[PDB]
Amino acid sequence: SYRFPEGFLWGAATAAYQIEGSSMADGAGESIWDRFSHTPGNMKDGDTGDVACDHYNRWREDIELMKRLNLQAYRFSVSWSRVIPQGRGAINPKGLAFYDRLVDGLLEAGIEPLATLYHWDLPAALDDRGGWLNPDIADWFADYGQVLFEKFKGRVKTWGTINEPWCIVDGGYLHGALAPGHRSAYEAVIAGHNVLRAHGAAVRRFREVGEGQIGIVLNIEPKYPASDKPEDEAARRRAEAQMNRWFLDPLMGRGYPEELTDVYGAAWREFPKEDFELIAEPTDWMGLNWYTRAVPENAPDAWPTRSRPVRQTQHAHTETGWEVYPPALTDTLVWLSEQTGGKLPLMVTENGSAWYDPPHAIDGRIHDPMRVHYLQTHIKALHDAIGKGVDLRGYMVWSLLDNLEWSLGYSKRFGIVHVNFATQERTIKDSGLFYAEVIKTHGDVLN
Amino acid sequence: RSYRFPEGFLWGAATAAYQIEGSSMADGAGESIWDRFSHTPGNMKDGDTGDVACDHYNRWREDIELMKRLNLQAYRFSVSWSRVIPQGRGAINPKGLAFYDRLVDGLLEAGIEPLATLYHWDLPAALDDRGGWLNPDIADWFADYGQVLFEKFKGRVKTWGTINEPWCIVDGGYLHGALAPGHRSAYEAVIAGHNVLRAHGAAVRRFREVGEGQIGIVLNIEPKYPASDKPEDEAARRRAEAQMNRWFLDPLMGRGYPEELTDVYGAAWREFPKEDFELIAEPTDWMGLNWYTRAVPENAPDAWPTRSRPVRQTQHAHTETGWEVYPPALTDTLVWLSEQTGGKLPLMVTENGSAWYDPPHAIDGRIHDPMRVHYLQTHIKALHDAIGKGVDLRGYMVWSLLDNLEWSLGYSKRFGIVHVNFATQERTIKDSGLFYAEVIKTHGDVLN
Amino acid sequence: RSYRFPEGFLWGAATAAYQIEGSSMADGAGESIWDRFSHTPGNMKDGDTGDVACDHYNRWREDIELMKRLNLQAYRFSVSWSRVIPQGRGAINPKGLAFYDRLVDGLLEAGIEPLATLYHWDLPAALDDRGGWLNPDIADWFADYGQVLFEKFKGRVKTWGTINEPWCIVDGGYLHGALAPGHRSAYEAVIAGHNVLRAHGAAVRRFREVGEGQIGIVLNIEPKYPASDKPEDEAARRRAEAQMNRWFLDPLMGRGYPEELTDVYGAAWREFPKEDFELIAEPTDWMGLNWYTRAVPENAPDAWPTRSRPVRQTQHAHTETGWEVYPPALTDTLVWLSEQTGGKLPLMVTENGSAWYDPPHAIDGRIHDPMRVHYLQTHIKALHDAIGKGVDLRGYMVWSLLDNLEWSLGYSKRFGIVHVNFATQERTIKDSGLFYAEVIKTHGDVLN
Amino acid sequence: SYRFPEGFLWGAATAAYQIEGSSMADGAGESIWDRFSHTPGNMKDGDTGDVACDHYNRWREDIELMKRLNLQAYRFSVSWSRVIPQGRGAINPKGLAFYDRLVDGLLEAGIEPLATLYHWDLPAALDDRGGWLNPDIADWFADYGQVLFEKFKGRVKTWGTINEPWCIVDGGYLHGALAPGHRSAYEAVIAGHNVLRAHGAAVRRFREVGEGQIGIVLNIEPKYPASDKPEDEAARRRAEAQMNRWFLDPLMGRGYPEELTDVYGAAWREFPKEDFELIAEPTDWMGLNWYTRAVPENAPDAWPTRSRPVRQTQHAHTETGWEVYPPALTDTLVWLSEQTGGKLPLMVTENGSAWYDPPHAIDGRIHDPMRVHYLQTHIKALHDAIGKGVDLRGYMVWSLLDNLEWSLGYSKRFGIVHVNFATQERTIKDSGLFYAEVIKTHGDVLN
Ligand SMILES: OC[C@H]1O[C@@H](O)[C@H](O)[C@@H](O)[C@@H]1O
Ligand SMILES: OC[C@H]1O[C@@H](O)[C@H](O)[C@@H](O)[C@@H]1O
Ligand SMILES: OC[C@H]1O[C@@H](O)[C@H](O)[C@@H](O)[C@@H]1O
Ligand SMILES: OC[C@H]1O[C@@H](O)[C@H](O)[C@@H](O)[C@@H]1O
Repeated sequence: SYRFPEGFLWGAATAAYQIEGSSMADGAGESIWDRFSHTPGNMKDGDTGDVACDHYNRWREDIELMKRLNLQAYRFSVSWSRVIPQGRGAINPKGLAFYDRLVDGLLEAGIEPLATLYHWDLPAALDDRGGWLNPDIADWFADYGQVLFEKFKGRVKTWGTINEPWCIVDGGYLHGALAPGHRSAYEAVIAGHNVLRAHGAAVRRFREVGEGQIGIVLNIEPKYPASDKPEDEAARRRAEAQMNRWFLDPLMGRGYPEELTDVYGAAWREFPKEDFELIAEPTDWMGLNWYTRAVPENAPDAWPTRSRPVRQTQHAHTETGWEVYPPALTDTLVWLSEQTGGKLPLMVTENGSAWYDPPHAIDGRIHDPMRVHYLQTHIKALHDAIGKGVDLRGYMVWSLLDNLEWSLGYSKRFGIVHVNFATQERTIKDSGLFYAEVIKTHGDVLN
Repeated sequence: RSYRFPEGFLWGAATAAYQIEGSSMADGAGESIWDRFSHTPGNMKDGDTGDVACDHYNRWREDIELMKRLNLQAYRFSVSWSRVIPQGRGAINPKGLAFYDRLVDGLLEAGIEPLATLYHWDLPAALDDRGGWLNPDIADWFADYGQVLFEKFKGRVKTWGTINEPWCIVDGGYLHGALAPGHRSAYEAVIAGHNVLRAHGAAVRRFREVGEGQIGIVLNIEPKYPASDKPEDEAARRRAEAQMNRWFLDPLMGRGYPEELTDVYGAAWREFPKEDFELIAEPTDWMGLNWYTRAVPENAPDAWPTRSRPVRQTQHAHTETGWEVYPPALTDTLVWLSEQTGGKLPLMVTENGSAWYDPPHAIDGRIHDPMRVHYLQTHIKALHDAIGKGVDLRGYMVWSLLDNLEWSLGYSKRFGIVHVNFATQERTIKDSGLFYAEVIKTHGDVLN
Repeated sequence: RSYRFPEGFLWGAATAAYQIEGSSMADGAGESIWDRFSHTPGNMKDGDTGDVACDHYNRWREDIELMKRLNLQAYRFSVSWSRVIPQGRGAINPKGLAFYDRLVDGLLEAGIEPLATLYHWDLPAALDDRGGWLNPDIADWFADYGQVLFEKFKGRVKTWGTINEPWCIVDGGYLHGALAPGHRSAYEAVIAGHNVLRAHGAAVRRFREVGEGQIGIVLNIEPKYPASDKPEDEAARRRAEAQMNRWFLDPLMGRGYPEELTDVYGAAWREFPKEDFELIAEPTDWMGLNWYTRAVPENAPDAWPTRSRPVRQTQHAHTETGWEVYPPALTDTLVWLSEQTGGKLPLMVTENGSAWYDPPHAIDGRIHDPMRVHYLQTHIKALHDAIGKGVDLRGYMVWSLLDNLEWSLGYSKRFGIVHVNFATQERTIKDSGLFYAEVIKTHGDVLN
Repeated sequence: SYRFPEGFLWGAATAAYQIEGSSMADGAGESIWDRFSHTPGNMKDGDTGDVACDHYNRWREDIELMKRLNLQAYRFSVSWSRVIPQGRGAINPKGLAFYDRLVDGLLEAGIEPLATLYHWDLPAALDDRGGWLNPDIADWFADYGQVLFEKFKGRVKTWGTINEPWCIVDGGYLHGALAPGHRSAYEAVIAGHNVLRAHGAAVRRFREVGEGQIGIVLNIEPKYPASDKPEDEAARRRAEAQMNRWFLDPLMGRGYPEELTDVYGAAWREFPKEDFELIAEPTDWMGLNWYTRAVPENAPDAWPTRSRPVRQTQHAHTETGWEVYPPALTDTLVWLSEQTGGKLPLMVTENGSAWYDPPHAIDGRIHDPMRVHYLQTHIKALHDAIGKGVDLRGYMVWSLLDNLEWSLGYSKRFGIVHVNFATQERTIKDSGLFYAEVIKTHGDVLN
């Protein structure tokens, strides 16, 4: 049987810059992605988030779609620069009003709104003050958090602080593939620390003025052994430490992983103890974003982890080049349960896959059998995790809509709903239809 | 008998924001609990308010020139919380902060050491509406406020006081209701005292994180002497001593709350979580003593809540506030304090002075206050005596630089070494200020 | 002259939690502001407290049997917020809720309609430490508390009161400090009044979302009659009337705040955001009137803050609380109220009664209170007169079922139609109770 | 600091039947404990007071022991049956001669003799006349008192009348665990009343023929709240009334506690006014016997107070099952000071603890660290009480010797001097050594 526990929450997820469009509309400020996406060479095919899914204007239709998919929850992000154009100071009434209407529309539809404070779109005005390199950001973020905490008190009960610190730092400051496009280990170390601090500050502020549950959202990519060679095991631990333990360990009060000292070398720093007290501020829940695993081997020229993944040719790969391997989800869920002591309620805040779909519907249909396969096998893997005692409270499919996959542009479709970006026409994919059955039957359809 | 003071011993004078500044609603400044309290009938003598006071907000330059004439090496002042952060939390008021920026730059330019106090009784009304010192979150609020100053005046203001006289704040503000916010409750008093201590600790920690220099609290102490050899009177003495002098000092030294408080506050007394005391005992760099007089408590079964009352010591002179003049008790207190802090904590007398009657205007360009002069020389000599007994005393601040608003007692109580004509805002240096200027210049040698 | 009352007209009696229950911190129950207030010396007459009161928490079954002997069709009571939610927010106290569960089931079993009041002056102290009625969040806090009750007693308690007498709460608790929490401030009074109204609105909305039945607020009104033809006396009358009778009623009816308040509170008066008034005017199903007397105000320039004072009406009897006995003013008030509510809102007299001297013990099994009997008969007749004049009046509750704690005036003021011997907790039905029982039985015909 | 007031008297206490032995020797009459202890089932292990500490023969050795301990006072009781064999009538010359020798020996040693008239050993001939149920005992006792008052005039200056009325009545008449082994509430009420009357009569007689100071000795066991349940507070007040206020209140002229009407029900009685005038005869001092506190909860089947103590597992317990909790001593002293108006000089006539000791010394030593701990903490608690204005004039350790703990036999050792009951060998315990140091330094050893 695959019936899920009582109260288990099924939903789907999005992010502001990836779907909203209208980036400068109605008072909204400039974000780092406004700058980044309009700089030549940064984005595939020169794609930008200027229009995206036009969600800012078509959110009502999108909610009708959520209802057709039988969604019980919708996880979304709030654009900081849309709400506070300069990052600090005067609030933008219309910008806040958008999310106000959105949340009311969701509650009317019977859909639980899951809000994320930061999904990679820092206000440019704050980037001009150093962004995540400026320790004061811990306060800025907190204040920003407060604006929402008070505005949606009693309506938004489940809060995420930061979405994937590792992507923000590794993509934004270490390798520069993401906004703000810096490439520096020194900056990567500092930015990671201040992201954690910002999370802690926001949680404290939430304790003072908020109502409900708050937590961080981490992505994890489990690193499997390439061989029994010791240099490869050392490589595996470097990669695992840099990607999976960098943020989790200090969040659990265990400090930074020792291996980071080797990974970042002269760029590594010692931080004040009270910083770690702030960072480990107790949370109510944790989100896991999960897609795949990796099999790292030693790679002396790979900066900075000196490791590289070994291609697992025995399995299918997504268009983002990610191995399809459902058991590794179960394992990860087990592992995380151990790291949090079984004491912290967990939720899969993102899971999904990118495969090729045509740019238009084919007489009113999009047939994506591999996305369907991914969905069913990984959800079964969730059931396996719950059977092993992991406290899993919910599952959010990434993503509700085909959207802007950041620097990879619109070429990577993660949606269970197809978006024709020429016409903004939405078409429910076979995967969405199937997910609607999984929700409807509460998992029994997998039988 | 020589009376030259140690090298580097700092001479100065002290004030507080609401008592001298005026312009309480000016340039974005928020409403404080004293704006409300002073504008409620019956609370203040003669209906006096801090609306104008010494008009210091406008006349600070003149006041600095006066500091120069007095040869002051230090000026101890407080920052109005609501002037800088009108709602207590949130948005900063640029002009309000700019005032203190101007003041500090002006002091440093004059060669005067600025000694800043974060809290001198003027809580933002917006925070009082959220429970004030009864709300534990105030510990955080204060810290944030502290941070704003710590960063703004980093490298300029090196000596920081967190809270000025927790006992006056709580006993006056929450226990008996003679001071803002005018509550009268033992239940509220214990909680308020606890959260005042917590706020101090939080501020010291925040200072360790973001600040530069030395930080400490300022306590008032009124030594309790035996009225008789009767045992109920000694029990009374220890109750009064516990409620006034040990309530805050003991947990600050990591010694927990005085046991006698359980008897003083009875059912209103509470046990608090262990980590609170860890926060409260956060190590400081220095401590300020506010000292004026002693008391001689006797048993008084109907006196709530300490069941004690002072015996009038008619053998000695008394001030306009009714405080006995008795300099040896200063020396004793300093010694006592040195012992309570283990001799390891550098001390400074952050307030000492006396109130006597002065006319409302100068008399041919003069104010003759021989009793204030007497108080001054005898108590400064007492400081020297304390130093000779091994007390690590680093400085002395006269209360006060200016005749000002003595809170609920209004303008009727003059503590200034500089006379203020409140009709014309004209300043006239008193004989006491004059003498003090000579004490500073001779570094104490004038007393010989 | 017949005095038969309308079909379905509901006869009952009323109490309040802190005034009768005792066991105030028992079985998990939290500390309330009255726990603190009553145990501070000087606040209560003879040092009386609500620690024991009528011991109703333990003797509620006996009291129900007493209700049955009086032929009561309804019992109006309040729920102690801190008994049900000890910290005001957060965890529910199962035993505390279980008490009211048993009480309500017992009432329904006896055929007696339970009329429940959410707030009768006993705020949890933990919420007072967060600013109490000065903190806007209380509107939410109250709502959540309301929900707990609405759902627990869904289908059992069909008639709900939100707030009992906003004016006594604010004027007594925040303006003059005669009631808990004992603040004295016009600034605080204005803010507190606004937040009480907001809390009422929030509770009504929450009731619409999760509740079942009819909900409304309970106002006290003291009609102000002319003292003379002097225009300053009429201005005085209008000030007093605005501050006491129109302050809350007008915004509840969507008319905004009385203009005269701008004059009454001066610099303490504030403008509030427009949406607050949308919240305050949330449509209700019924309204309660608490009524005892009238006043005849004259100009009094030194009377803070209404600058008015009542003229003693020596031509009429006065109760032991010093209130004039004048039944026609009840009729007038009801008519007035009917006019202010457009005749559209069902009204109920939720409190009416009188305090006269009774001995502390029964005298051969009896308590003879002919003046209380007189008050009862004349004012009930006045109710009938009011109905004849078109007031949509659905019921009448005698204050009070039991001799109880008259707050700051202690046990010295007996309002009961049932005598309580506070030495022994023995109940004895007074002559007034006997007469009221006959009034209910004959549905008014005894008045013929 | 812990220096005690000048003239503060340090000593130790015993009781006749618990240490003397030779109970019917040298003309001595039969006491109720002679009968009770020789009836099967009454005493643990069948222990009796036939030998005990053989003090009747070894008192000189015991005085040398007092001197080694630096005792300034020795509190002891006189066996009524040893002095007046039939309780009334002829005096027994030898029996009185023993206490004469003892008192002279003590005064010779510089030790202040503190004499107790009655310590639970009523003459059997008087028990056959109804004992404490016969009102005439008030007179009998007076006569007995007179015999001592006149014999030791000028030598014994501090007199106790009755030792612990509550134990006598509750143990002897209510529950029957002590001699004379009655179990009756009716009898308990009557006996309590006549004990109080006997005290008064003895005080009057002392006024007529005696010299010095006279007073009663009460045991108090302060009752603390078990919960916020009202039935438990009613329980607390019942227990408090029956144990702590039953005797103190009429002694202070306040009549009997109202709660007794509830406790004893139909067995409760109203007594003549003049009885209460006799009972309240002004005294010169009062003794407090103190050991522990109790935390009573409601217990409907517990006769007659319908209360029972709740085990306080957070604290140490003695071998008698008594919680170790020194602050309750301080509180009690204050309470007593208040009940007596602060005008009546108080003395702790008994305080101590029972812990396991081996039956023989090792090596010529007894290491009793918990008894030492009890000693230091409770003496410190006395100091705390003095600091709060309580007029406390002295402290007597129970007990000088390991002895017969009545019905619990010799299994409960209270001595600061160990007694090997096989050999009558005395060994001063570590507690005795420490106490000797406390006396010598007048408290300075505590700091
Ligand atoms: O890369 C695919 C997805 O990865 C997730 O971890 C990020 O949160 C999304 O913003 C992104 O679209
Ligand atoms: O109350 C008398 C004076 O002494 C101290 O308590 C305060 O610091 C002064 O501001 C106050 O005016
Ligand atoms: O002031 C007398 C009475 O006023 C009423 O309106 C309140 O509801 C009662 O609690 C109070 O006893
Ligand atoms: O129970 C231990 C001790 O208790 C005391 O109160 C009695 O007076 C002693 O005789 C007894 O040995």
